[PDB]
Amino acid sequence: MNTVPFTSAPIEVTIGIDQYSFNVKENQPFHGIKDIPIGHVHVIHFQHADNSSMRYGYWFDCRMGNFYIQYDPKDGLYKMMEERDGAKFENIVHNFKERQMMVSYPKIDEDDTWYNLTEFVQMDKIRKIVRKDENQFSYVDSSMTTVQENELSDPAHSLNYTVINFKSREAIRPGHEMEDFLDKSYYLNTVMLQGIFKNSSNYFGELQFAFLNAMFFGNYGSSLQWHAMIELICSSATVPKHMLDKLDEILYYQIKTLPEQYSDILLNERVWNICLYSSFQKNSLHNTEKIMENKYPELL
Amino acid sequence: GAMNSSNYAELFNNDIKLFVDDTNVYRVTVHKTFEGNVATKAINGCIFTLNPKTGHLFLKIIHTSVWAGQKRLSQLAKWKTAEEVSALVRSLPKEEQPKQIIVTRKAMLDPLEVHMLDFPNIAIRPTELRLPFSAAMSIDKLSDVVMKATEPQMVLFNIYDDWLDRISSYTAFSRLTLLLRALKTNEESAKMILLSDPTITIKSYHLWPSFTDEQWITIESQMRDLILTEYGRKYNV
Repeated sequence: MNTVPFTSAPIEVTIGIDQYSFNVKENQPFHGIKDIPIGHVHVIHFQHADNSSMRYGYWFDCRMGNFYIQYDPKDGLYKMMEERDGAKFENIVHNFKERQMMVSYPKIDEDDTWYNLTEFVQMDKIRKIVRKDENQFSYVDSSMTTVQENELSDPAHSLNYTVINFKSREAIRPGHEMEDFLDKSYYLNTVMLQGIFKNSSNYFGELQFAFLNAMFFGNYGSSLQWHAMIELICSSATVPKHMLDKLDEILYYQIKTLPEQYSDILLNERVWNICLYSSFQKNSLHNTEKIMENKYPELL
Repeated sequence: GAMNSSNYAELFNNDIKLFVDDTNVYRVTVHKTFEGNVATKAINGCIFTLNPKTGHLFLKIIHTSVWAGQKRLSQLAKWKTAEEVSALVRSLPKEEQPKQIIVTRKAMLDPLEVHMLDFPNIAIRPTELRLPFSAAMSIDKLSDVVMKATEPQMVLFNIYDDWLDRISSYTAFSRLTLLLRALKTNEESAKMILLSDPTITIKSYHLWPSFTDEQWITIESQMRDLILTEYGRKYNV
């Protein structure tokens, strides 16, 4: 179990940690989150009471350092920082627990939700998508653009998702135009898996990171990335059987965790009807199909 | 963007552009088999690729052999169209390659775009216009050369004959589409109008009769009247 202390809570904010969240009041005695499970990535995020625009947050892994939160009144936002002085840090953490001013990461023991949403998310791959190598944690917010979006403007603040483009030379072998566009198998398996991602777990990890960014920040470009990576599999006639089964699990938990009221902007009607009903893989997402039909029949 | 009645005059500027109509690429007759099931028999088709400014027509004859042993042919026809259109661009000197290709049917956008990936600066565009290019095979000389073909073959025409020696491309294209519209709506009557007079012939290197200017007026008026008569009939108006 790990702890992320907060120096203070100067402004009213809804704090999220993974899929959980809490309301904290302006200058309420709040000094962090304890009992955070080691072994997974985590995301601590914020929404000020005074600005329902811009959700922001920090992805992190407790095994990579001692991290804490401190409000910055010049920049006006909660910042994540690393404490290098292990003694000083256990000392702050210990005193705040003694004074019981910390909330407990509220995990039900039956629940694998967070594991299932992050199975393949690695902190090291996150740090290549959110390039900022002076820090061990990664900032994301609602407004950050992706690289592909920047091609159609500040690169330091870009989400460097792997670029997928179905109408591109990369995706289409000369001479196999019709074949490669109707059956993306070569683009998925040779170009993307073997070539760029190296294996399905990196692909999956980026797919899951994309979703969570869409979900926790409403990041539009992440939503785009997530649907593209689903679409690329569903439109491939030849997919490793282990990938299809794991994809159905991954999507199931994503759809299951999505807030009901956000299904309109966060689910792309076309991609889903194609994956579930038209594509090669229409019959291979049994769990995902069933939860989509019983929870969002309108969308289909 | 899409082409419609607003930006109609863009066709006749000096930006090279081609129209591509795929309606006659995959052509079948339907018939009954001995056991009473239905079966198709394909006949030769054509891609209709037209520069509306100059009248030049790149008629690519599509020989039935291309379908041999293929499935989902109506889908394949679109991909073969795009392949043949791409090769035509590639075969043309740079200064002659088009800046835009306008497909008459939106289903050709993806196939052409994918085949044109090597030419990212050629804009592939749909149209909302209802152009009558499917009636090209009502033009006797065009149908003749398609039906006689024994092999894939490219045949070149000027679909305006020599009209441009006397009229603008704007006017030439309005005549062409009026004639094709008439042919589309009532071919027998349209053809009757064009040929009633045996003393106005078609030059061997031409597609349409050698009408004088006054006679084109009468013909255009007769085609107009035909199209409106047939419209009343369709909608009992």
